[PDB]
Amino acid sequence: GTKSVTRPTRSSAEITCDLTVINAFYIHWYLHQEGKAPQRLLYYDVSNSKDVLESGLSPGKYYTHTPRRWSWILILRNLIENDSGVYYCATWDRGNPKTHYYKKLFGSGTTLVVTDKQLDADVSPKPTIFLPSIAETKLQKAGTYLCLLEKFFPDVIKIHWQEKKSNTILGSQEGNTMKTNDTYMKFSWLTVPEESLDKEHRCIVRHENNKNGVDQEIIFPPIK
Amino acid sequence: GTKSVTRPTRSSAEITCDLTVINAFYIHWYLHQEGKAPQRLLYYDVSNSKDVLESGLSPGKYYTHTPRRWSWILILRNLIENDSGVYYCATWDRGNPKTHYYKKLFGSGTTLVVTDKQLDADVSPKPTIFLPSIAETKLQKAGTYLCLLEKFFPDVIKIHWQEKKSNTILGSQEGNTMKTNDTYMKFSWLTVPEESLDKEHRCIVRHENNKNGVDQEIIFPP
Amino acid sequence: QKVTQAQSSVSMPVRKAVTLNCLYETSWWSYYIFWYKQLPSKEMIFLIRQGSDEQNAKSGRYSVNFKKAAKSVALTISALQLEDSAKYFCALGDPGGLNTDKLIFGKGTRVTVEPRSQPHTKPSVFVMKNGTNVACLVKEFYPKDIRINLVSSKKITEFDPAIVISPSGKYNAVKLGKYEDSNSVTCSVQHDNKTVHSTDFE
Amino acid sequence: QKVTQAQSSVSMPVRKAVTLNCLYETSWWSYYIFWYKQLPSKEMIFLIRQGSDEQNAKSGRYSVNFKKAAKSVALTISALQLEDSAKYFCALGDPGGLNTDKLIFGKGTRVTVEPRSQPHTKPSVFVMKNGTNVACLVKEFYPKDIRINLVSSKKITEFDPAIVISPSGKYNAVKLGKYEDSNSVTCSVQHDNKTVHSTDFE
Repeated sequence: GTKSVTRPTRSSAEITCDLTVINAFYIHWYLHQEGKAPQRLLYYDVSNSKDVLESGLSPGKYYTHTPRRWSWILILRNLIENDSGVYYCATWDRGNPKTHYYKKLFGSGTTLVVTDKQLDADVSPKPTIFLPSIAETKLQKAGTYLCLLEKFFPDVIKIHWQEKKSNTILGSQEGNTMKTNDTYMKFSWLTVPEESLDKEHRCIVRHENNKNGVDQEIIFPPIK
Repeated sequence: GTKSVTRPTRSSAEITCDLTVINAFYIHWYLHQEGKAPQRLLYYDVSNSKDVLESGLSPGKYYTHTPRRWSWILILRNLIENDSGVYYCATWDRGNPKTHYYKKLFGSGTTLVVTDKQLDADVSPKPTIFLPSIAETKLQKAGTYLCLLEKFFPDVIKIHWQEKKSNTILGSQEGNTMKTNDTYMKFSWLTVPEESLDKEHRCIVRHENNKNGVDQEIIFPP
Repeated sequence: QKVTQAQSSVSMPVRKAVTLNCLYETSWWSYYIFWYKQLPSKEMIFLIRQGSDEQNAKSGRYSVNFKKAAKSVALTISALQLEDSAKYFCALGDPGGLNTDKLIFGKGTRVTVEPRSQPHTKPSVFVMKNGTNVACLVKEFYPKDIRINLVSSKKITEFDPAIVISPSGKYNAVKLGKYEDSNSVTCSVQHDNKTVHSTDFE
Repeated sequence: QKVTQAQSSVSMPVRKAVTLNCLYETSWWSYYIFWYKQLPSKEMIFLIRQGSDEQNAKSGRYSVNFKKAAKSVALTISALQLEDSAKYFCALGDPGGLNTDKLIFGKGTRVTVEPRSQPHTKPSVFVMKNGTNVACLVKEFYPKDIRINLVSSKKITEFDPAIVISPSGKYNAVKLGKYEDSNSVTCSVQHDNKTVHSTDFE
């Protein structure tokens, strides 16, 4: 599950990469910016513990830190606005499909946003519940309800629909993130069949700036 | 309140700073080895974010990390047996006692031990309780009673006595750490006046390999 | 070296086949060809490998032909699927034989899969509200060229609803907004040269 | 530069004064001298500063005698206490006038403070036990020299005394050990040319 790291200027950030490699020998780092291409940036050898920069990169900008066995991290220093993008993590493994040819397996990515404003404190998403119209259930015996989120930063977000009983996420419909006065807003909706009108159903969001670091919980009362 | 960090060879370690300074320009680090002198290893420039090593010290060995504002850590690479000692933090400030003369202030110190054996798993201080003899109480109208801890590695440890009602530390007496076949052991004792013979008392130990990393609390019946 | 991907957006109907172009200028003797895949959650998946002296690659629905003269590689998917909409990449292994190498990537050719022909269907219009903001839901319609106007006195903000594809086969839409006179607001929907209101459903 | 501390341990009793020696060699025109102090829990505490052109330092119970010609500095502690037992260091500020200089450290002279002279007193011998291992607690006694012993048919392990100063002013002691038959184990103590048993305190 992709994440998001947000930091100001003249500061440092930590990017963690989550592969599960046993007989690891090398760990290559990358970067994929918008409109550009994914390009390698350095790499690191497990046995000798040394950083091998690329041509043109100033020393003292990228560090790899191992905090326990088979655990790796990349640390960035002196952040400028050109640092932002998506960062990966690779090793040559043969491999996840267990084949004979060395193919570079990739991580999952992390978005880094370098800001300068730090204006408003609470930039956590603010829910709003739209109660379905009972007239809709009269014709086709189906209810549709809309979940609206507003005032969040950055634009990385997640939406799920639960039923409070099982760990199965219901298939639903999704909008599009739209920018409203330097902050984003989004919504999604789900349809309930007639057979589950009396059952309660749930919707959770996953955002970097959630309160207490835990997923926000939205509880929808059953339709009467 | 010195801590301790225990790691094997061919691995890395972190030493956490302890000072709280907000107008800080440079951050220096020191090392104190056994029988030798304390010597500075490097220092750090806050604004430009640069390390300045010392002569004979290979690059790619000490990295200073800052995870948030006014928070610093030292990371050490490729540990060898000659790395063990006590590490400090220091800055030039004028100062703690509201002085006028620039004088360096030191942190708290952290002991690092580098091992090779990794023999045992249960290496936390195990308790054993000593109840006072019936003779002692009757003649002298006082009680003195003992706590014994043993089989812990490393040898850094603390001990306090509490009375379960007040947040005041009692004044007990302390032995010495004695090596017992690649482990360590230690005991302490406290005297109790008769007026508190009915009361309850505690003994708490701060050791690195405590279970879940929390202080042990030992309850002795009245 | 250099890798080129000229296309920037493609769209093909369901159950057809596509083809993407990759031209590479190299100066080595042995190399390997890799095609990749990225989902909109920023996740990179290995797709297929060609090889230098190997025959034409074929792994399931993925078929690759190789031209060693002009150094051109073409990627073709046999059967399309709605979840196949993802950027595809061309990666050059130099030399592709050690564990200390690197890769060079193209720029990416995004594909989009659109639903096939379906009969015309009448939109059903509903309205729900909360507080000040109101939104009128629009059920299935086909064409996708539906313009919705909300009749009211004081306007605050408008938004573009949706072009979302439902899994039955017909698109859906949800238009948001807020109005000062939130007591009763309806929206007018016109599709296939006919206009359907919202109040006629009750 | 170089800093020398010749001594390695001293011993003074209470309410007395001690003096420690430090010799240095340097080639600067101005410098500063610092005296530090380390507790057994590893804490460094600033004590006093000398200075190149400053007169003799005098700050509470710490005073410094400065020898400019011979490059010698000595620290005097006036009235000792029981909490003054710690290592002391001599540090050279090189040159110690900016925000980027360092310090050169000596090796440290440990001091120890012993209790004042008091008339003799008789130990009281008690024994406590648990399971197998049994200790014998020896209550307040004077002077320190003592030879306590646990007499039993069998023994397994045995440890040294833990003679420790008590807040009263007279030492206490604890000796441990584990015995196969701990039911009948008693402590015999020979102090001040006379013997005290534990069975005469029942």
